Amino acid sequence: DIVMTQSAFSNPVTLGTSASISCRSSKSLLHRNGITYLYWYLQKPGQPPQLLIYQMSNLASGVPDRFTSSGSGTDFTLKISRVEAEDVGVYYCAQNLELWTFGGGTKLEIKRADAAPTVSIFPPSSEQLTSGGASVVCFLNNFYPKDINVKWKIDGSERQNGVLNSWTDQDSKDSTYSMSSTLTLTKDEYERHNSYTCEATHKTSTSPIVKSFNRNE
Amino acid sequence: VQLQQSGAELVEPGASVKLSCTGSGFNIKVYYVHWLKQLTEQGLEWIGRIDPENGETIYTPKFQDKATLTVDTSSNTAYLQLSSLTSEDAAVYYCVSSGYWGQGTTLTVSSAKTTAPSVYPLAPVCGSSVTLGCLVKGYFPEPVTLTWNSGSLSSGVHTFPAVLQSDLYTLSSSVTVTSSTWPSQSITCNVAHPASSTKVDKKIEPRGPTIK
Repeated sequence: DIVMTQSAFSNPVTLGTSASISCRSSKSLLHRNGITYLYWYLQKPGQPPQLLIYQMSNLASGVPDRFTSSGSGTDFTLKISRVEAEDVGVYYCAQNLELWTFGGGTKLEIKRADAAPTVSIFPPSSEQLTSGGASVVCFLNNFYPKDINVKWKIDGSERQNGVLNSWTDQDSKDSTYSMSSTLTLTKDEYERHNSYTCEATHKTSTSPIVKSFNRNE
Repeated sequence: VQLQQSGAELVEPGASVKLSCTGSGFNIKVYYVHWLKQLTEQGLEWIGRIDPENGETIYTPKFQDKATLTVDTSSNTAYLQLSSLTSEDAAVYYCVSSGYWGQGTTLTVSSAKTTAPSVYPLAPVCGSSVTLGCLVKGYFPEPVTLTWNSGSLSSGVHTFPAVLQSDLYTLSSSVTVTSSTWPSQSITCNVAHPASSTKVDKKIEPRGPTIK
């Protein structure tokens, strides 16, 4: 068999600068006919992998000429002349000399200018309340870098239980991250308190971004 | 040209599954049909291939017994049967032929009950842009597909990965448009949960009527 090894680790690449992704094969990918059977694929979240390069030197149809690959027969690199926002995702090397095998993939992350999150608070829907539930949602949208902290306050008092946080994958257009914070309570528990607040702490400011509503209002 | 794969398969541990890959605008007749496995946040593993002319199969040694590849030229369908399912079999399975990839089937290995999602509109609280949301709560198994205005509304969308708690998933999505656009123009959350055959179109209504 042929094992394809890629480090899943790589440093975030500044937008518009060059990037290199390494791959090694346990046996040569060079065939006696002079062809190197090396493939590169890009996989975006929720999508199947997309072919970038076939047999090391060839671009798949419609693929930008910013992607090239070369190597020794056992050690290769995929070079991105200049990284663009749409390039984010997981890059895989693969070979078809001996059956088909893939590397473990390398996720490309982009470094861009720091951006404060746009914060929006949402009280429970009438439909959820009618069922006896009460989820309070806060979206912390289009920020950079990825690290962010959310703090919930019920009548001025911090609340940690029943909070669920979900981060999006890096945006393919502006290279930012977004996060959704959901505080789930019962309709009864929700109706026992008035003020609901979500505070976002990000490196763009020492002061948190505060979004609040009063259940009575 | 498309290779059709069901979005989800929920099978109890120890049982067997037969995953289907149906050619739509493509005839499974000459090209090898490849199957690949993708575990959560990991690589891609080639399981094997089937020659649809003679039914000859080649497997990766680790899939020799676990996997069985078949093809039905009359039904235009390739199949991947997996035996005695374990938690390690839970993954996304892709079928590939002539360079065409199927959308993948999310295989869940669990004895938990299929549950349709509750779909909640998130209208803003009572500047130049406005953020709307959709909360998709209490479903099982994965996945859910969410679109806004049947996919016509694609810019300014954030769909947050689902989180599992007490046998049920919850996901959300935000959409940001110009303040002048909504509520003047309709904004609808379209949620599909293939495992339960649920399709819900939820319109975002302003919390307070436009008249006050």
